[PDB]
Amino acid sequence: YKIPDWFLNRQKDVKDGKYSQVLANGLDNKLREDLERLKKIRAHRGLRHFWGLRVRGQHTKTTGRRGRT
Amino acid sequence: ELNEFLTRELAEDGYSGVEVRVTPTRTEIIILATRTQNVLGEKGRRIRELTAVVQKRFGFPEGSVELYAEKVATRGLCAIAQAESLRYKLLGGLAVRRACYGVLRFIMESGA
Amino acid sequence: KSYTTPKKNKHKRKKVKLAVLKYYKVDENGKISRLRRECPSDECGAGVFMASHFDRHYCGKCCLTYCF
Amino acid sequence: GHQQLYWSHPRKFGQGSRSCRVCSNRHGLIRKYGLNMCRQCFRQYAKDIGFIKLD
Amino acid sequence: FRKFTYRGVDLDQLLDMSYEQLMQLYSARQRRRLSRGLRRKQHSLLKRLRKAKKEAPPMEKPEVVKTHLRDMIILPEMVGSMVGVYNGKTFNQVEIKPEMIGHYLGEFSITYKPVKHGRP
Amino acid sequence: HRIRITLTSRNVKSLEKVCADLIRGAKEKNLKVKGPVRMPTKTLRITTRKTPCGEGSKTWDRFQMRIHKRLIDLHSPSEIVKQITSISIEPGVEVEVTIA
Amino acid sequence: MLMPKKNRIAIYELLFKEGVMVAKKDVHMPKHPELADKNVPNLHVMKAMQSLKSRGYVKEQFAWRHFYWYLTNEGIQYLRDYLHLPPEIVPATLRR
RNA sequence: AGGAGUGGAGCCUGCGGCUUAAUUUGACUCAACACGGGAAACCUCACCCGGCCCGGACACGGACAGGAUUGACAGAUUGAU
RNA sequence: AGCGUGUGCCUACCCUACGCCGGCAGGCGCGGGUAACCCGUUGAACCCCAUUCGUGAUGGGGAUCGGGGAUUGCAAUUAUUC
Ligand SMILES: [Zn+2]
Repeated sequence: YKIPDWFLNRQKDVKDGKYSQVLANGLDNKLREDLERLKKIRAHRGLRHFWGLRVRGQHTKTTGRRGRT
Repeated sequence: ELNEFLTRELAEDGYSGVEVRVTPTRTEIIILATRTQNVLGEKGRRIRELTAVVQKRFGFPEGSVELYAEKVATRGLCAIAQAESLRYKLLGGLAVRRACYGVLRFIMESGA
Repeated sequence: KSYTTPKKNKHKRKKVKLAVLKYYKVDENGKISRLRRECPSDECGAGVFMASHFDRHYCGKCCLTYCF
Repeated sequence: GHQQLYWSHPRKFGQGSRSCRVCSNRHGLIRKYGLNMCRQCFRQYAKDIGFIKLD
Repeated sequence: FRKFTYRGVDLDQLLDMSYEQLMQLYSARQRRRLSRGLRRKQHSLLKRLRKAKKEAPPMEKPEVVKTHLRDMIILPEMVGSMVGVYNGKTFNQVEIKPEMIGHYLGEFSITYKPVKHGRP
Repeated sequence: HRIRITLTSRNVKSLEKVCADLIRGAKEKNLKVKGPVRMPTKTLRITTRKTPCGEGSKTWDRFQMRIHKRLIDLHSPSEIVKQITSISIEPGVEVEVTIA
Repeated sequence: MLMPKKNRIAIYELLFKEGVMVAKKDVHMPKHPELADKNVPNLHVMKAMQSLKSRGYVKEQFAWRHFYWYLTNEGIQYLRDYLHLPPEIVPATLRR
């Protein structure tokens, strides 16, 4: 129905390359398979999501106090 | 740069200050020092050496400049020259106090 | 001094004696016979030779390798 | 080659392209109006260049 | 067991296409690296490592070629190999999966060890 | 005849004295002369610290230069401009002569 | 330091023609400013003049980034024997 | 007497502590803690894992133009032709 | 509105008017300024006027984070930035 492709939230998916606007259960499923993909690929980002630390490269000594007990 | 270079060079001559002028094809610099027989070197050698140094280090057309030399009056009314004279008296090795009252007497008889 | 890590020595070039014997062959006739291929590059002269390897030759400071 | 490896880092940009013209230390430079000087040497020769204190 | 792909196409499908459309399939950051002039200034090391990865054994595990570089553009031409890149002290041996592409080999080797804590 | 003469210096007193010399020569030669147009001056504000190390109270300086410019437009041929430029030369003020 | 013959002797008649010369103190200087007709760096010039200093022919003074090298009369004699000249040619330093 | 506040919330920066092949160092109440003009991806770098160049001048004594050494190519090689 | 700033010894990083492409940051040409001359009458924000919202962790607050697209640079992964 003629919505521009750049406005959509998810573009160039790794499984098909098809542009698709995704919803609640779709975002939850896509986030958990992305987390599992990073865990299986064993990257630095995957280790950061597993450890619960900072992902985008920010400090932790001063801020982010409420990580755990 | 010119003032620091002449301060470093003529420390053993008694150098006070440089008088730079700007003129079409007569850009002249005057070095005011207490000694005239020692700034020129030997038959005008060191003045031409300094002229060549500034000539092809500062960046200038060759042959259009000349380095003058003159003596400053009232030697006891210049702070740089008297400090250099006390450095003369201290470099050979003397008591500091006799040199201090000596240069103070020189300042007082100069008219300060 | 003697450190923990070993050190390879520098390229100490071994001195070879009577090298001028091993440049030209001398017979009863006065005509010489060169034993090495000549470098035709203009950077070096016509008196220089090439290196003696087992597969192909090698020029001097020109560092040009010519095949067959 | 050591001669061709001696220039392997390009010094086009960054801090190392400029240096102090007096003390030759690449800390606290003044790139204002082509001084290319550190602050302490600029203080030592501020009135010699002509910078005075009025404000 | 399931079919692996990158943007809907296969590994051999990536193999038989050139860089001019490989960048069209890649993302925005990877395009500006590959489209910036000629790979000769500092990427002569990249070209020679790509030659060395094109050197191949007979039928076994391929050789490990440990490197001192971390900005490797992970291409489909080197999928299925063994490499350990330098992270300052040692070489972390990693096996190249088909999902390595779109990343860097320096991203797959951590520098700092996991930090533990005790009594202050 | 459309020659623009620009006078610029740092000390305003010597520049005012040489501008007085220019207008005195112009009135002596009995010809029309434009008055000295006074642009706003440009300031040289550099603010540096006082501590060479990182110890003590954070105090600063205020270094400043004033450059004053006053140009005279003269409706005379080039040789009079060259003669007046050749006379009365001091290192405090420079003379900028360039025909358009 | 292994110097080629031509560059060192070219430094020698540049020192002999005018008895004083300057050079900026920097290792990373691929080309001399004044002598740019042939590819000569600056570090060989500084090392050759330091050797001349240590064997006692020239003087040194350093202000910001530039070395100042001052010949002596016995240095002029050493240049006259090293360039192999008759003892009649005098450089312009001693000339008016 | 009052105004804005800080200290409580999230974020940036600095210090101590923990940790690290290394997380370089100085400054610890006014009178140190967005300070060293210090907003560091590489140079910065002074910290670490690693490898080459000498930038050991000048004198004394061993070796001399018949050579005292630098400059390199199919291939093992770090890291690099 | 007002302080200012704007093409470098080594040196290569200057300020932007004007017309196209694109939602966007940005992309090529036509130019001006070694400067009260050109950006520039620096059409700045706050503020003023008119709808929507209605005391609700709410169009408050925008931390955390996924994908995509551009510039700088030899190199951005431990997101440089937008
Ligand atoms: Zn040859």
